[PDB]
Amino acid sequence: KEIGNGGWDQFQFLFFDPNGYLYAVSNDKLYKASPPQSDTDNWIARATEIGSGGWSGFKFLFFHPNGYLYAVRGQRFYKALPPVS
Amino acid sequence: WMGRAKEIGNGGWDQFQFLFFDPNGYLYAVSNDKLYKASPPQSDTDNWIARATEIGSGGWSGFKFLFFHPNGYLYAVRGQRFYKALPP
Amino acid sequence: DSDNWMGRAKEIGNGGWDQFQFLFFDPNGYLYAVSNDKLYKASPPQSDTDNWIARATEIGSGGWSGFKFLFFHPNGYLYAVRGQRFYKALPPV
Amino acid sequence: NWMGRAKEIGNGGWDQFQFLFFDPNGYLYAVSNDKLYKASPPQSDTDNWIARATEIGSGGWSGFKFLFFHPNGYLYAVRGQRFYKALPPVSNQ
Amino acid sequence: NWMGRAKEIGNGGWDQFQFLFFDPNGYLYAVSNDKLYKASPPQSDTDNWIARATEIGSGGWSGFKFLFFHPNGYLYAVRGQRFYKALPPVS
Amino acid sequence: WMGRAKEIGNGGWDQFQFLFFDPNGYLYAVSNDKLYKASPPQSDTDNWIARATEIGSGGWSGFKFLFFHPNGYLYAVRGQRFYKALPP
Amino acid sequence: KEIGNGGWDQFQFLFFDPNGYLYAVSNDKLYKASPPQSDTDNWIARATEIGSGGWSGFKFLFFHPNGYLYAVRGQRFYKALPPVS
Amino acid sequence: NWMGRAKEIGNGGWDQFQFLFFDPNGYLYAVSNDKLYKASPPQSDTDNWIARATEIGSGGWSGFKFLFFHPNGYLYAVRGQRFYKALPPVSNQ
Amino acid sequence: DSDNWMGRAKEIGNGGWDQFQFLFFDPNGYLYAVSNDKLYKASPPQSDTDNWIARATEIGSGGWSGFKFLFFHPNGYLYAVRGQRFYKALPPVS
Amino acid sequence: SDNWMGRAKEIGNGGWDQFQFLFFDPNGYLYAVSNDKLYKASPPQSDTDNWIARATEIGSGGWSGFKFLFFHPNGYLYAVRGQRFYKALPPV
Ligand SMILES: CC(=O)N[C@H]1C(=O)O[C@H](CO)[C@@H](O)[C@@H]1O
Ligand SMILES: CC(=O)N[C@H]1C(=O)O[C@H](CO)[C@@H](O)[C@@H]1O
Ligand SMILES: CC(=O)N[C@H]1C(=O)O[C@H](CO)[C@@H](O)[C@@H]1O
Ligand SMILES: CC(=O)N[C@H]1C(=O)O[C@H](CO)[C@@H](O)[C@@H]1O
Ligand SMILES: CC(=O)N[C@H]1C(=O)O[C@H](CO)[C@@H](O)[C@@H]1O
Ligand SMILES: CC(=O)N[C@H]1C(=O)O[C@H](CO)[C@@H](O)[C@@H]1O
Ligand SMILES: CC(=O)N[C@H]1C(=O)O[C@H](CO)[C@@H](O)[C@@H]1O
Ligand SMILES: CC(=O)N[C@H]1C(=O)O[C@H](CO)[C@@H](O)[C@@H]1O
Ligand SMILES: CC(=O)N[C@H]1C(=O)O[C@H](CO)[C@@H](O)[C@@H]1O
Repeated sequence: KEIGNGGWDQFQFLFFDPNGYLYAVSNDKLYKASPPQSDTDNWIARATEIGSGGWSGFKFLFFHPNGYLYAVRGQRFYKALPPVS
Repeated sequence: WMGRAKEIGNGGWDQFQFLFFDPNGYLYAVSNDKLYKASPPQSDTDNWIARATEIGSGGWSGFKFLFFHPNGYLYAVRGQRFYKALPP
Repeated sequence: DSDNWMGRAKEIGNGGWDQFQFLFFDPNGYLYAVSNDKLYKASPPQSDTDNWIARATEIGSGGWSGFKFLFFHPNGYLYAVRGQRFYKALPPV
Repeated sequence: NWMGRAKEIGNGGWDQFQFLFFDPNGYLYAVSNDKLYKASPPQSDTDNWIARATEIGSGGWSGFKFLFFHPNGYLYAVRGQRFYKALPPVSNQ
Repeated sequence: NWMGRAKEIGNGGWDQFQFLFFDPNGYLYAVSNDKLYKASPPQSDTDNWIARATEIGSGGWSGFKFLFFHPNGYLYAVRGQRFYKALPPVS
Repeated sequence: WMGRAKEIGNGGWDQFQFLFFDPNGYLYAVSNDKLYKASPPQSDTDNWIARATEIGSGGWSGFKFLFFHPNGYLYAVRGQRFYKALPP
Repeated sequence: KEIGNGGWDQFQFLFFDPNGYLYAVSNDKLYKASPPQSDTDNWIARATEIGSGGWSGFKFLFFHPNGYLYAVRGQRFYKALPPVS
Repeated sequence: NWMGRAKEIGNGGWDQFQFLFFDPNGYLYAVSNDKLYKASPPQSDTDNWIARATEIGSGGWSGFKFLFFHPNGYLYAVRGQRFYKALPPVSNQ
Repeated sequence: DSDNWMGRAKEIGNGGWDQFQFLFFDPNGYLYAVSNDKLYKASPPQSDTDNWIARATEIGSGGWSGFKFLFFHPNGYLYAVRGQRFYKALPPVS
Repeated sequence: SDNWMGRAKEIGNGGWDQFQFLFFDPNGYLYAVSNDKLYKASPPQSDTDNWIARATEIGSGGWSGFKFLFFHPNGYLYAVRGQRFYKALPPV
């Protein structure tokens, strides 16, 4: 989470930036601030894991602009589509 | 403008209470007290609503605003309180 | 509480913001507004004295009040609902 | 010779980063002291880059072995045994 | 497993590289014993990449901490504490 | 060189996004999404920005280049596009 | 305003001559040409008007290296600072 | 004395001009057929001045009654009832 | 406001001033003038009691009103168009 | 834009990316800042003019250090260092 308690239903619009700034129209005026009572984000906890086991053993791992995933392990060199899930 | 635009559904689109995107481009819709999620339709033969996945089974009609923070967190105004969490 | 949030926020606009049919962002941070059946685009105001509505370009000619939903996909596509019809394209220009 | 004809775009501190790479739009991304930073590349030695970067990650960014962009704008990351992907974050909140 | 179900495109020498990366058009760039090579990526183990690569960089290549392409084709680099950009070299 | 030089301001001067002259010698400055205009300052006691005239009110911080043609027109590059007009 | 469409931000430098030629650095090369989509200049439309009646009535009107404005109007001779606005 | 000891710095076409005067730097200014021309004075009969002059003004220069320089390098002009000043133009643009 | 400007200027001359075919300064501020076929030079006047034409040296005897243009370069050289021809030289001197 | 360049005159052909500043004084002299040095010389008129070779070094060190460096129409050089603003005739 409860992040505010009074008047929240009173805005005419209430919506975010692409950078997460909260915007609000109230009483014909317009406001910008970060939302009330935010938490630290932690991206990894919300990300899709797509592989599990040995991923840090690659000496390089990087994409071609065509979207294939290139990789070096030991002496060898691999391309496939990225893994998915 | 509607001239050059793909039509991507026909019935029902006006009976949604909210209708909007998460940062990933999945589509969200509230109807009949429920919250639905599926990727947007690309044309009229996609019974979007028939495939959507009911991520919220009741309670979703009370909302004054229902929308996404760009980090993926879902925000909600009910009555006069303001709420946030990851989507269910 | 909303009033003290509003207390510590920045007042970046001061009149004429109630009257828009729609007010939302594309993914590149431009602000769109529908008013008097028209569509408008421009940088958000950074302060009280920015006459945002004078400043803004009319990308959209008429009809715009007639959309039930009008909102942006993250890939920059404009999605709109009219009557019971769902549509999609790049934004007007 | 490349170095002699190169434009110098920053005069100190570049050594501190553990990753430094572009997304497909050419925003420059950086990990420093376990934090994640984003902004348009700098352009002269007086472009203080770190002081105008957005700190979009507050902690844990130094545990990754790889951190890099798919052309589709998704960020991929390897931590320990695991491989992950997600849109990059936009705020540390 | 991913490795299993993937194409092998190279078979030896691949860790001799200090840098190994793409430009926006898909040429493979590589640093190795202080030099910079460039050629279109390999396709199978039968392909001898370093034998068909152009040396485009003569010396000093391994002094960089970072070395990577901007989508617009400008090549960026950190050496020591300083930062640089410019069109890649070309032979 | 800063040996022989006149110091004509002491704060905020870095922090302008652009900083330049028209052909007549007025100084122009972009900061906080605004365009300011006033004759240059001749000393520290001159609060340039407090006197500058805000000849543009919002929209100014988008620009990759902002500069005068020597006949008095103001050229500007926003994103991909290139512009000119007499100054506001 | 519009005078240019794709690419205008590619350049490293983009600035004028004293004579109005536009210079440009792109991809490590320097170009000079007239800017695109120029208009005829018309100086009188942009000049500062400093006076408003009977100015053409003078037989002579000309400056001393002083900056004093000298003027003859039928048989009499005058000097003063030029007018201002 | 004067005509006999004078240097001849040009030999036809001088009659066409409606104004002809110096700016404080000593560049030569001329109006002819409603156009404004500017270049360093010529120096001999073979110095074809008008073929190397920049056409800095391309119309309405004939409607002026006076056109002259302040020592500070501003161009003053009288046209009809009105009086004006500005830096001289530098191109017909 | 041509009258407005005049009203507020020093009146520095009273009559005769309209007989001048040319009337201009050199780089140092000497005033030159042509009437009849003659060139006069002196320091400019500063009130109507100053009889300028009476203190000016005649520095040019005849031919002065044959010019279309007669004017000083900043470096002190004197330029003239006569007919279709153009000339420069140090001004004459008496 | 690509075709603006196509009809422009190419008057320089390598090494122009590296400057920190590249601007004109009111008399038409070109100034460039490179490797912490200020250079001055009339602009090339063609590809084969090795501009950086002929240019006179007129400022010996410090030149990369200004955030702005630019000319007033009356010929004065204005510069910004850190939080501070300056002006003087250019060096020589
Ligand atoms: C809201 C919704 O899901 N609408 C779709 C639906 O019901 O099936 C139709 C075809 O059967 C589509 O054209 C509709 O747009
Ligand atoms: C709707 C809109 O753009 N409103 C702006 C406006 O009209 O000018 C006021 C002062 O200029 C600003 O405070 C307003 O926010
Ligand atoms: C790491 C980073 O952003 N460094 C910039 C910085 O600290 O300011 C300096 C000058 O002010 C720049 O030259 C540095 O490159
Ligand atoms: C380093 C390596 O090849 N790891 C494989 C593995 O065994 O675990 C995952 C199963 O989800 C796969 O995605 C990986 O390819
Ligand atoms: C680094 C490099 O160029 N490696 C290739 C090479 O030496 O030729 C072999 C085929 O003979 C391949 O196994 C290698 O991938
Ligand atoms: C950018 C600007 O206008 N700066 C001036 C300012 O804020 O007032 C000071 C005196 O109080 C001056 O010395 C500053 O240079
Ligand atoms: C060859 C030559 O002298 N031509 C005449 C001419 O062409 O006009 C120039 C400018 O009017 C003058 O200097 C010359 O008088
Ligand atoms: C051309 C000339 O010299 N005019 C003066 C003159 O003739 O004597 C008058 C009485 O002294 C003056 O007032 C005149 O300005
Ligand atoms: C900065 C500079 O002067 N570059 C010039 C240079 O180095 O010589 C080349 C041929 O000599 C020219 O094409 C370049 O423009």
